[PDB]
Amino acid sequence: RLITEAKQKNQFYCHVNLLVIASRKFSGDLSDISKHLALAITAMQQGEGVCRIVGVDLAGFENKETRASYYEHDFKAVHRCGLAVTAHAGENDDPEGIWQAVYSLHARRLGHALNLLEAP
Amino acid sequence: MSRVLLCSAGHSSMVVPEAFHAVPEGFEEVHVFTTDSEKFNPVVLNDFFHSLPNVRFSITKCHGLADILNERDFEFYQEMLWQWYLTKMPDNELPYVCLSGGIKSMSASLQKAATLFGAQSVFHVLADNNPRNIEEMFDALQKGQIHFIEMGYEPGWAALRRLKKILPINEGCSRDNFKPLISKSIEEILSNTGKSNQLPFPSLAILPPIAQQWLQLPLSANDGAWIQNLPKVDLHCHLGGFATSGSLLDQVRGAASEPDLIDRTFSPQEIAGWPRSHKSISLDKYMELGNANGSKLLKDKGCLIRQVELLYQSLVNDNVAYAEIRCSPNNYADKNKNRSAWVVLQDINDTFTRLITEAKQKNQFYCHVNLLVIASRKFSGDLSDISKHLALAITAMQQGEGVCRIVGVDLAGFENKETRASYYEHDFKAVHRCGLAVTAHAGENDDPEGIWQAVYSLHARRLGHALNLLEAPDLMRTVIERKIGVEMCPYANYQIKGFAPMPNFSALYPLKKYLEAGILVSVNTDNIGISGANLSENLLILADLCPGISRMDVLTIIRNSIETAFISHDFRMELLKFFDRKIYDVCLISIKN
Amino acid sequence: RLITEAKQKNQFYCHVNLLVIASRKFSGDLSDISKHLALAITAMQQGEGVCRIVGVDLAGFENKETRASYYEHDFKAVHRCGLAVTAHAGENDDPEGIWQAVYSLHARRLGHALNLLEAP
Ligand SMILES: [Mg+2]
Repeated sequence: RLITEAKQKNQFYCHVNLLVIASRKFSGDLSDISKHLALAITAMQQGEGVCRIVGVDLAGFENKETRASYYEHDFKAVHRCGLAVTAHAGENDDPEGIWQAVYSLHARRLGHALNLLEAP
Repeated sequence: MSRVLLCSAGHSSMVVPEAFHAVPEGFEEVHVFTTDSEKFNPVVLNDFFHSLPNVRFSITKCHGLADILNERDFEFYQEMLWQWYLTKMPDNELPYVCLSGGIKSMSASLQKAATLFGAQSVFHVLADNNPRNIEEMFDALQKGQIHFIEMGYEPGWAALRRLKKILPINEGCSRDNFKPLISKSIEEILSNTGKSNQLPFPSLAILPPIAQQWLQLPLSANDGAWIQNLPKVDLHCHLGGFATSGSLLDQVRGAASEPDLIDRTFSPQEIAGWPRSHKSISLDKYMELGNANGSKLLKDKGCLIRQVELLYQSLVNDNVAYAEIRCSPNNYADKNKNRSAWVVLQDINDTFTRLITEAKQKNQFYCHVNLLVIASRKFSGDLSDISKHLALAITAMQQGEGVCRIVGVDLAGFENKETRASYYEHDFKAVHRCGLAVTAHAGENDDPEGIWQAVYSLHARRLGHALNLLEAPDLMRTVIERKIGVEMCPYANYQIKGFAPMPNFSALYPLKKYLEAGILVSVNTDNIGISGANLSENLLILADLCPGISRMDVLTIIRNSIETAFISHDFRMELLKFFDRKIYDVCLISIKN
Repeated sequence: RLITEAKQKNQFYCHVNLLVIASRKFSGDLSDISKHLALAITAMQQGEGVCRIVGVDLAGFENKETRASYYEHDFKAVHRCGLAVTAHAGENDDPEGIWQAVYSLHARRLGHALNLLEAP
């Protein structure tokens, strides 16, 4: 509604898309990730409307043994259905974690990762 | 260094002597165009210029016309004036041209001609008293009454000059036979963000707007010269198919170390109309046509070196600035002469390195070449050869130092579903971890699922052929968003599958769709010798395979080819810089023809 | 060259073959193991020469951090080309480590393992 109203005034507007973030909860119930992702695959199917869902965020791992390949069983779906993912392998993670994230999650983008220099 | 003065007049015949003194440095050549108006007296200008024999004066009269009255008179005058401007043009330097004489029509036409074909300094003569007697302009010059005004330098277009040879210099003619190529231009200038901001090579924004729209024109068969002069990139080329018949085959055979070990009795069977086949052919005969070469003849080391040198020379001849070659080191190895696959690859690497170094040392045009270790399927074929090839590629990359380098691996051969890419997904872990690149050829006749495994299990950055992608919309979506290049050979697929205008065919080339969708398509040659067509011919044939394609989609294709090559970043910047400068010069000089 | 010189004079000579040791790092540039394996395969592919490459060594810190349950899928490659593999699980190791070094790495030869008495 906001985008349509701004465009009707023919002034300068800002296109905006949402990315549903996976839960940052390793503890508690683990079905939260599944319901979040299944919500995403449904949300992308609205179709109409200037605004859209176009990807998910994979933040939620605490840089511990979780890494990013633990949740890998659940991500064969979003790529098959045409969505996108976004890792957040920043904080304090070794190069191996970013490597396995980018080569199993196949993240089109990547969050932070400031210490990438030490891994040519 | 002589300037040519061009002028025209309808009632003021005396502007030329005034314009003669525009610059105190002295003017050399003056030429005037005028209709058949009986009012004009050339005698006054003749006696004025007889005072300076060093200046050569030409009087050109528009035969059959005295004044513009209607459409036909205007177009006739315009054609003859353009022909005269083309004829009197100095072949090196832009001229000095004035347009004070003549009514608005001739002045505007001369101004448009100058803006098209260029002029060193176009200007206007400002006469306050409009002198009629000979002495008066000299008096004004002494006083300073006569004023000269110019709007600035006007380069015009760089290379449209060989039209004076395209149209022979002929003075005896009429308006019945004129050339509507300038009106064809006029129509093309603004006839048609499909092509506005799709401009690659940001230096492409410097050419005059006539060029900036000329590139948008549909491609034609007569574009061979520009395509040949255009630097190109080939990313899917099989070395085992460069020399297949004729002079190349004779040369490679004669350079063999052991002539007795080769046979000169078998030749591939000719196909009527080859390369433009009238009937689609199966794959088996396509590989059979290359039976004269391959492994039965390339085992010899001298044959290897001769073939590599000949291929490099042909690539340089085709103005190719960068290419990646596909070679099977194991297919040419021979343990009897201690010719291992590694030895073959090392020989090919040193040969290419020496060739490119020699070419660069003389500061000539050199085609940078990188290798591709094809992991031949070998359906059963002692399947450990796959791991052998992977290890060989890994260690070849690990060799490291050098200018010519192995950059990736390719898997192909026996494309049928029995040898799909859903088998060796577990072996490719090491080759991907060490740092190599992956290419997977699949999709000519395979299911729409094998591509998904290839892109998402092997993480292949390039897809061979995949001609049937148009029937899998989700595959289009994922390929487009993941920025996965598609290398695809026009003429080879035309000969194998068949597309319009193939007789008794309805299937159309999915190229144009692949471009407008946004797939990073890169045109390649596959097997030069078997197909009998280089990169230039492959680009040229697109006008028949994909009608309505423009001359700028090929530039976008080449940009995609640069983007999808498994190369380092800094080398990419250097390649883009050199390539865009070269393209700019090529399009500045091209349409001359 | 040395063995050929020794044999040409008809004197006692010592035939020797080389083993490529896959040095254990487990800290950085983990692709070094794959590089070593590829180098060993290409080295044995030389074929000619009385002195050649016959096997690889899985030496290094034989602790639990680098047991045999890590790279067996990559060792499928070296085993495909008919190359012998020598393991080393003899210092500060438990019986199950020796066990799946034998049965997953399929080490045709085993190193050390002094405490094999306690595992009948
Ligand atoms: Mg091919």
